[PDB]
This record gives sequence, C-alpha cells and structure tokens, in this order.
Amino acid sequence: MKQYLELMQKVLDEGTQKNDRTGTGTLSIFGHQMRFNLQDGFPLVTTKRCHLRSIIHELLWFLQGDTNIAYLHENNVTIWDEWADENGDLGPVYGKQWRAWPTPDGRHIDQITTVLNQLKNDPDSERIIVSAWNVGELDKMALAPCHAFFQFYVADGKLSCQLYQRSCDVFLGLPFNIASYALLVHMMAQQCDLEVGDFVWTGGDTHLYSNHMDQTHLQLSREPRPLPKLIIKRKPESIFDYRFEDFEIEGYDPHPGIKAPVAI
Amino acid sequence: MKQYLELMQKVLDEGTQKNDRTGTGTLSIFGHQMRFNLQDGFPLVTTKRCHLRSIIHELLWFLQGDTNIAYLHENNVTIWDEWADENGDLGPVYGKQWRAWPTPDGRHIDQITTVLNQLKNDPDSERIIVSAWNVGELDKMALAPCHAFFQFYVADGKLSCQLYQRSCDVFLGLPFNIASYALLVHMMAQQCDLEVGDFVWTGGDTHLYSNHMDQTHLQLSREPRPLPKLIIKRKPESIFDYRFEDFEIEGYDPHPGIKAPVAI
Ligand SMILES: C#CCN(Cc1ccc2[nH]c(N)nc(=O)c2c1)c1ccc(C(=O)N[C@@H](CCC(=O)O)C(=O)O)cc1
Ligand SMILES: C#CCN(Cc1ccc2[nH]c(N)nc(=O)c2c1)c1ccc(C(=O)N[C@@H](CCC(=O)O)C(=O)O)cc1
Ligand SMILES: *c1cc(=O)[nH]c(=O)n1[C@H]1C[C@H](O)[C@@H](COP(=O)(O)O)O1
Ligand SMILES: O=c1ccn([C@H]2C[C@H](O)[C@@H](COP(=O)(O)O)O2)c(=O)[nH]1
Repeated sequence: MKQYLELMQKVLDEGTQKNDRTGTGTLSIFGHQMRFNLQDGFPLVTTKRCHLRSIIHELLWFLQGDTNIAYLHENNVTIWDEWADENGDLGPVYGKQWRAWPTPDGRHIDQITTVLNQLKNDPDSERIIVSAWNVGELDKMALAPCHAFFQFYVADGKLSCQLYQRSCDVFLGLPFNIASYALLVHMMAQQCDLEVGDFVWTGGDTHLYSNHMDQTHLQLSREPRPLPKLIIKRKPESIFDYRFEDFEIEGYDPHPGIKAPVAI
Repeated sequence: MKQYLELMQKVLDEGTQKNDRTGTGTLSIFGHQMRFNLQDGFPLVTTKRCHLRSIIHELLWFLQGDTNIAYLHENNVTIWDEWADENGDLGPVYGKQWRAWPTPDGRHIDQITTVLNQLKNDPDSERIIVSAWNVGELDKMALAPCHAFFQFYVADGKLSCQLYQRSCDVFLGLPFNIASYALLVHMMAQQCDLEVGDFVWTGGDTHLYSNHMDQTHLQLSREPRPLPKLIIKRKPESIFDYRFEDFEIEGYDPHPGIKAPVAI
C-alpha cells in the first residue's frame, strides 16, 4: 500500500544501524504514524502475498483469551511456534491481558467487553483503551507485547482506532499487525451498529532487519494493486462468537510472495 | 511553536463537535503526531507565557512517586487542586505507577529505575518503556492518566522519547505536557551521559474546549519566537536528586500570558 511502501522507503532513507538482542542487526527509525481509511478498502498488502488464514486465526485466538498454540495448531498456524515452551505456552501475552488483566485486589478485567460497553453506552469517552502492557507480568511472557496499546474513537457514526506499536518488524510483522487491527475494527463496528472509520498506526522502534534488505528492495520495486474488500457474512450475538468462515475477502490480487527469515 | 500552532489550526479546521463528560463541549480530532528536535531548543511555547515553575515541580513530584498535592502546595503549585480528596490525595496516579507499579502478587516495580538501568546497560533495547496505564487501578484514580505511556530510544548517542497522550486539552494541557517530557529527557540524558534527541508527541482524542475559542484565536494570531535553552546547574547523584534550583531557562521571551478556565 502506498503508506506501507512509503514507510519502508523512510526507514531505508533515515534509518540508523542498531545492534539488536537477536544479534541480527536492524535499520531503525523512531516515531512514525500512518492512517488507513477503512472505507477505501481492507488494508491487506498487495505488493506481496499475505496469509489471511493466519491473520484471522490469531485474532480469534486473542479474542478467546488463549495463550497456548494448540488452537493455532488445530488450524495449521505456526507463526508462534518459535517462542512457545514445551507445553505450547507463551505465558500471559495478548489474549490473557485483553480478556483477563489481573488487578492487585484479586480481580481480572475483561478489557474487550469493557470497550464494547463503552462504545455502546459512552462512545464519546476519551478513555476507550485496551492495553497489553502489563508491567507486572512482562517477565512471565515469552516475548513482550509488540502491539501494546490501542484506543477507539467515535465520530459521525464511524469507529476509528489508533494502535501504538512499541517495536515493529516492518517487512514481516507490520502487514500482519495492520490487517489484524482493521479486522478487529470491522468486528467492533458491526457489534455496535457503527460504520468503519480510520485505523491509525503509530510506531516506536520501527525497523527492517539486516537480512530483509533484498526482499525489501524487491517489494519496493512493485506497484500496489487495488485494495481488497472485507465481507462479513453474519452478525454473531457477541464479538466472541465469530468464526473463520464468517469472513470473506474479495478482489485480493497481490504480487508474488517473498520469503524472509524471522529473528527469534 | 509552529507545530503547536499548526495543530491548533487543524482542530478548528477539521475538529468534530463532541459533548464531553464535563458538559462543556469540545472540537475534536483523533490521532496526530509531532516531533521536536531537542537540539534546536527547549520546546516551551512562546506565543503565550508559560509557567516553568509548576511544570518543574509537577515532574519532580512524579519522580518521587508522590500522589499527594501536599508537596505541590509547599511550593505554591495549585494545578491539581480540583481533583484531590479532602486529604489532598489523587489515588495511585502517575507518581505511584512510575515508581511502584503493584504486581498482582504484592510486589512493586520501579519503572524509572528500570528505565535508567536499561539506558545504561542496554541502550539498544526496543522496550525502554514506562506506562502509567494500570488497568487494575484506574477506578482508584481521581483522574485516569492523560499522558499514559512513553518510550525511550537511543541512536548515535542521542536520547529520544515518544509519548502517547490518549486525551489532550490542546490549549491548556499540551504546552505543559510537552515541556514536562522535554525536561525529563534532559535529565535522563544527563544521568546516562547521552545527548538529547527528539521528543515525539502522539495524541489520541485531541481537542479544544468550547470556552477556549477566544483564547485560541488570540494565540493563533501571534508569531512564535526562538525557543529558549534549558540549563542544568548541577548533576545530581541520581535522577531522583534534582531540585527546582537546578534548572535555568535562558532566552525565553514569550508573548503575554492568556487566561482560560479549566474544564472540570
Ligand atoms: C505480527 C505478527 C504475528 N507473528 C508473531 C511474531 C512473533 C515474533 C516475531 N519476531 C520478529 N522478529 N518479527 C516478527 O514479525 C514477529 C512476529 C508472526 C510471526 C511470523 C510471521 C511470519 O513468519 N510470516 C511469514 C510466514 C507466513 C505464514 O507462515 O503464514 C510471512 O511470509 O509473512 C508473521 C507473524
Ligand atoms: C497538563 C497538565 C497538568 N495539570 C493537570 C490537569 C488536570 C486536569 C485538566 N483538565 C483539563 N480539561 N485540561 C487540563 O489541561 C488539565 C490538566 C494542569 C492543570 C491545570 C493547568 C492550568 O491551570 N494551566 C494554567 C497554569 C497557570 C499557573 O501556573 O498557575 C495556565 O493558565 O497555563 C495546567 C496543567
Ligand atoms: C513482534 C510481534 C508482533 O506482533 N509484531 C512485531 O512486529 N514484532 C517484532 C518487533 C521486534 O522486531 C520483535 C520483538 O522483540 P523485542 O522484545 O523488541 O526484542 O518482533
Ligand atoms: O496532563 C493532562 C491531564 C488532562 N488533560 C486533559 C485531557 C482531557 O481534556 C481531560 C481529562 O478527561 P478524561 O479524559 O480523564 O475523562 O484533561 C491533559 O491534556 N493533560
């Protein structure tokens, strides 16, 4: 997408070389922001083929409050294998924090349900937020949350959402993260009888790994295609009831996929 | 500053009218970002005289892990009065979360000390983060955090910082928050022997209150001047050892102050 490709160019033009924990090396910039008008089309990258089945299943997984890969395995999704333990556990990552953030008084807060209630009864609120950044549990997590904090906003009957991503693997992760959130926005909007607005992406440490340079320039040499369209074939009684098959993406015609290694 | 004035005009030009919780009404936009190169000067607004004194004491108040306005009163700072209880308590706000984030198991994590140690021992870290958004204590707070989440980043010996502000009173709050964080970056850099980089500000619900229109128009008609320069007189033994007397702003020649009512 224009924005995504423009981001890649920026990191290449302004990036600074950094030694990273994975000892792979990154080219990075700090602070960036882009907006996707969800009414223009579903923001799924076309300059390379993306795996929709993996994106959807991960999101349903998060929504279920799950943090074990069994579910992802049942559906042949292996994007999380490298970080799971012998038992398939990732620790209290996304799913747990979203559905059951533990307070100090022994309670657990379901942030998704809370946000849903706000959108329906207090869409004007200035604090419709979900955070995965649980400082007190960070140490039990296989990996600290990358997409860490998100906020919803309503105006003119449209639902917008802004995500703050503390660390971003531009080539590999970003396309996934973007599609995932836009998907969540459509689902929330459908549950609240709202129209979809903008998805705003804000990044902290935004980088390209050293071993993704050729893939990046290959991609950059391509012209984006018309954005695909998302069709939801049903209206479940709750945001927790969606199924993989309720979704249909139409008119997705991307360029060929580009394989790249992930840094552990 | 040009950036500040530009954001002000954008809100008037594109803002949507909202009925806020105070019942005052706001002109609102969602998602915005601005960058301040700290090398170019301290970002203290010049088109309106600002009071560095209340800005400094609040910051120092935070770094002490304090939630009682007592200390602020000791210093003639009255900005938090409307929200304190009969005892002067605000609940586990900023200070408490910065210095003693409570774990579900009874422990506390000191995020400032953590961040100090990260900048010193692992400056390349992609997770040098401080969060005040403790989902489990929001209902105990007198006011949910506005400047909710911040991240530090180091590149070529420079210290940059990004703040995510979920709610922003553009006229009254913003100038204060920008100086506060700029100030913080200068202290961290000094304690960590780094140069100052960029201060990146990202907002969620960014608004102007209805009863701030006159002041806004007045301000929008003034020309910004060169930014001052921040001077630190002594290098304390620790980030928790600074005092009001340690900072000196130099070359600050702002237009006259503008009075505006606070929306409570
Ligand atoms: C973001 C996120 C979720 N996750 C979590 C996740 C976990 C660790 C990470 N680690 C790093 N260094 N970068 C990441 O992007 C990353 C992402 C993903 C993991 C892998 C792929 C990846 O391998 N995609 C490949 C293969 C696609 C497939 O098997 O379906 C692709 O070519 O896109 C995508 C997302
Ligand atoms: C942000 C923040 C911190 N705080 C906390 C705080 C709490 C609630 C708020 N509520 C609203 N609607 N806007 C705010 O900016 C705001 C700020 C502030 C409180 C008020 C002032 C305000 O009175 N500014 C005066 C200062 C004059 C003086 O120094 O005494 C001014 O006219 O500039 C500034 C900051
Ligand atoms: C993480 C997960 C995700 O959903 N998206 C991402 O882009 N990533 C990336 C960010 C970064 O490259 C790395 C995480 O490691 P660290 O804790 O920052 O060392 O995976
Ligand atoms: O440091 C601060 C504190 C508050 N506000 C503003 C944001 C909103 O205008 C309001 C608080 O309302 P809630 O969003 O907390 O309900 O005060 C700021 O800009 N900066």
